Amino acid sequence: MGSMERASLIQKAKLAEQAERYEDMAAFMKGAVEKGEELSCEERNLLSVAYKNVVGGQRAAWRVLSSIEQKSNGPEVREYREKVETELQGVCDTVLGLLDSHLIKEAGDAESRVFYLKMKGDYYRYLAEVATGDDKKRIIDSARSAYQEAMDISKKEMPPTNPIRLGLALNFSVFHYEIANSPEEAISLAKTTFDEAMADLHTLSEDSYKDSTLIMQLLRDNLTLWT
Amino acid sequence: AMGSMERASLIQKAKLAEQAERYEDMAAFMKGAVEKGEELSCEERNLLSVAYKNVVGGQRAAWRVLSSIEQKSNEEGSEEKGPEVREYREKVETELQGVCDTVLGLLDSHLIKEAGDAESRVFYLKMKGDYYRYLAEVATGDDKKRIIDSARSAYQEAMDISKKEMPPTNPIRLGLALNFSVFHYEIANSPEEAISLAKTTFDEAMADLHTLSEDSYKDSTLIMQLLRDNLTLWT
Amino acid sequence: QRSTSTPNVH
Amino acid sequence: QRSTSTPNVH
Ligand SMILES: [Cl-]
Ligand SMILES: [Cl-]
Ligand SMILES: [Cl-]
Ligand SMILES: [Cl-]
Ligand SMILES: [Mg+2]
Ligand SMILES: [Mg+2]
Ligand SMILES: [Mg+2]
Ligand SMILES: [Mg+2]
Ligand SMILES: [Mg+2]
Ligand SMILES: [Mg+2]
Ligand SMILES: [Mg+2]
Ligand SMILES: [Mg+2]
Ligand SMILES: [Mg+2]
Repeated sequence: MGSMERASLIQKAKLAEQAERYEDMAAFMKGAVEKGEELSCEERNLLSVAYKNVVGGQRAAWRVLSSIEQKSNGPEVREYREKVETELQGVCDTVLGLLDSHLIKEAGDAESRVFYLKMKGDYYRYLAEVATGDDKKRIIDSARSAYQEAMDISKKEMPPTNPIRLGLALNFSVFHYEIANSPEEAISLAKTTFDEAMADLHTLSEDSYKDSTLIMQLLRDNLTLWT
Repeated sequence: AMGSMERASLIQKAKLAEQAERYEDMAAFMKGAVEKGEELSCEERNLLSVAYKNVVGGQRAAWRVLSSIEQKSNEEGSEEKGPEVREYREKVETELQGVCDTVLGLLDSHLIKEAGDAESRVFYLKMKGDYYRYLAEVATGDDKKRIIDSARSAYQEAMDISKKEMPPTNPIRLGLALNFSVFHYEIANSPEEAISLAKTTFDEAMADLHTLSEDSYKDSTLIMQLLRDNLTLWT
Repeated sequence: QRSTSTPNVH
Repeated sequence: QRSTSTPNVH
């Protein structure tokens, strides 16, 4: 990717998206990030979509295999679950590496800072899903810390109905419920987020209305599930 | 790694990979199992076929998207667009060709010669025809001519055996005839032959449908429907 | 519409 | 049923 011009890497990421070639898309976006310029909103979307598709596939596979493994409890399912797990951890590490080496430090504005810290929280969370023992504790703490920093910035700098702020709060609530065994905090966060977002929805730009209303629906749906 | 793996373990892992929708892994496990040098069962032929068809199917779909963008771009004929899509189409194409070559390699090195019965022999020759056909879709020029000939030859041999050895309603025979008809229409620019083959296949299958074992009824009737659908499209 | 080939099912 | 996180969509 080093040899290709940034504009070409972005163009190819877009082509890969159209072709549903998400591994390629992610690699192109990694190359683009490594050029050392900030990403635009569009480009952050490309980066996010690419890596989430890759890890999403791996997570789904891991869940299938882990279920078979648990139901079973020869060596094959354990071995193959471990293989997929290692690949998943590799992708998460790549993303966390990009965030640490390039994206978090180089972000100027609050929106992009919060987005990248949310992403850091998310990929530590995906690591936490497969972790055991003492490693798991450290990983969970890393996720929590990233999410909390993002929350702190978003509350100071961004409107309650901002889609990044909402997506972050939704994901942090999922972290509380599914990872941190904190249902009370998950529900309280989701309900507070929903109410405060609805209270300011009349100020939200039309450009964000579809995305913010979707996230608020997901908060509602999680709240129904959790209560 | 796979040479020394238990064949039974490779098959089990192929099944796990299928459940996990990990088709590249599934294909690699089945390649390893093939390389043990034993004949495949019906289940194993299904695993082999499903795995590689998922992989190449994804690549074909991607290639088609990119080829379309490429051609649209070139037609617009802007002084500044086209190189990136061409390069990326070429990248996907190369990957697709690699997978097809792998499959054709397995067929030629292990599966066709070692098949102990007509049914499995026809299945493998059909598969050879199919993967040459997928190569033909992306081939240009004189290479394309040779590849098309290779596909034709594999399909023809399969057809010849199937007519001598297999009932007209056998799913392998039907699937072969369906695919060969597609070859005629889409690759060989021979609509008359495509239609004639599809019509003959459909009619001969329908004529014996009343004898079909229940075990094959669903699959055979599905293929017959696809023959009908192609015939409607082609006329 | 492209012609339909044998589906990728067992 | 799993909790729903931010979807992978524009
Ligand atoms: Cl494995
Ligand atoms: Cl802060
Ligand atoms: Cl490329
Ligand atoms: Cl003959
Ligand atoms: Mg550049
Ligand atoms: Mg340029
Ligand atoms: Mg530069
Ligand atoms: Mg492990
Ligand atoms: Mg700045
Ligand atoms: Mg063995
Ligand atoms: Mg122009
Ligand atoms: Mg080429
Ligand atoms: Mg034998």
